[PDB]
Amino acid sequence: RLVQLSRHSIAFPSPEGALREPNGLLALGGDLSPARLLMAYQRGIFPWFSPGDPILWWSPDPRAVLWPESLHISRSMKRFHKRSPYRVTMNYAFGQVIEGCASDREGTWITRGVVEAYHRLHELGHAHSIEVWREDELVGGMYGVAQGTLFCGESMFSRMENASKTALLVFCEEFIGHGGKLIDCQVLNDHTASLGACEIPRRDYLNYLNQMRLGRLPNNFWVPRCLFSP
Amino acid sequence: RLVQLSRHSIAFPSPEGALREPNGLLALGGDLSPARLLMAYQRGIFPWFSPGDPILWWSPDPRAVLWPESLHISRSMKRFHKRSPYRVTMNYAFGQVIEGCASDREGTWITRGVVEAYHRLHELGHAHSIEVWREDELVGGMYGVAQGTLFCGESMFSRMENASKTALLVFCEEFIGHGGKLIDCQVLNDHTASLGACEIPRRDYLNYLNQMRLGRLPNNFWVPRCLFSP
Amino acid sequence: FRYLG
Amino acid sequence: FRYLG
Repeated sequence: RLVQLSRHSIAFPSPEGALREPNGLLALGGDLSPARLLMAYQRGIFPWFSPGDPILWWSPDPRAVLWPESLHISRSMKRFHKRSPYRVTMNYAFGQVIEGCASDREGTWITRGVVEAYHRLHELGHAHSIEVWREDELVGGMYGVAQGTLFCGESMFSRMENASKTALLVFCEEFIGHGGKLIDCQVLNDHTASLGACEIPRRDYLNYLNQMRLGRLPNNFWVPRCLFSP
Repeated sequence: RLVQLSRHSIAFPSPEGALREPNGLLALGGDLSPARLLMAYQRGIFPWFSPGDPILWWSPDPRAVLWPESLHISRSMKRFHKRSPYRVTMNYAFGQVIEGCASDREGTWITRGVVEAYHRLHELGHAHSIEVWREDELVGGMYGVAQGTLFCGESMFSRMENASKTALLVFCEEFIGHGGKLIDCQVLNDHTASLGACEIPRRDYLNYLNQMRLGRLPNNFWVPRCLFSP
Repeated sequence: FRYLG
Repeated sequence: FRYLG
């Protein structure tokens, strides 16, 4: 019940036809071109594969998700952020952020081809990054693909205590304050779960997707700017 | 009133505290890290120093500026351009353009340190170049740092009569047609004045800057592409 | 964020 | 265009 993607066509098979185990395995092949990738997110699909393997496309059931408002924040994190040593920006250094993610340990799945593919979406205005700075040094951040009022988180990275939590916390506030509705996490992991991510039915997620992709945030919401300083 | 910087902070003293003579000298030291430069431009500050000296940061008063739609084009240049022997592209060869400027001989105020620094800004999507081609050879061009609908001109270089002007004229056309509203020249020089640059108080510049830094041009405006081909 | 597990 | 004149 899988499928080999057409090298000339950008079409995808329906997500409900994906495998149960591995969860969401939907197709393989094709390419990571701007249009293809973009099409995959509109349909609740995303590429995920290790170096050496051919492109693998997924749409898991259930789906990992994070309600911005339901973001969990311990009391020591609140004390920390009130006196934060960090500065947070948006779309200041997409290239550095994704490279920071691809440099962790699964950062090994963020292959050169993947870095190049998402960089294209960034240049084209679809992928965005949140940077966390400690003085002059980039110490964390995250990036994803905007889909209207729905944001699909791709990865995060941390080089200093609470750096990635500061990226998400600040991002959520900004996002919530301007109409953001949901953050897609694809698959629930340990870190993502401690932040408040939960699981909902694949069709529920696809319903939200179709509804939120039409939604709109302020026209200049993603222009590069400082989001948190003093 | 003229502060020295440490690597410990990316913070800049307020521009209003800059010296009167030399006009605008605000601080010295620091580094040319992507985070500092971006912070600087967002505040109306820019680095300007000769080889051998420590980094000097400025915010003069008045500020040399150039209104796109007021670009001065002699009657001969128009005739020349109508039958232009040049081709113009965007962000095709930032490396070459900046080198062209650094070695234009006037020029040498662009040390290797500045080349690497601004090249990083280019890779991160904030510095941009305009290339002028005579057949297959780069014969001229210019580059700057984008700040929303405001463009900070860094430099221009020319190896063949009217290449500079071509880059500026064509850029200005693209720029205004897509929403761009202002070009920063920092300091009114002789070549700059002949092109139409005029002076305005530092205060007005910072007002325009705070206004334009959050505006935006089409998502693909800075995407590498051909701008003019006869 | 799938690239965290 | 400070790097010129």
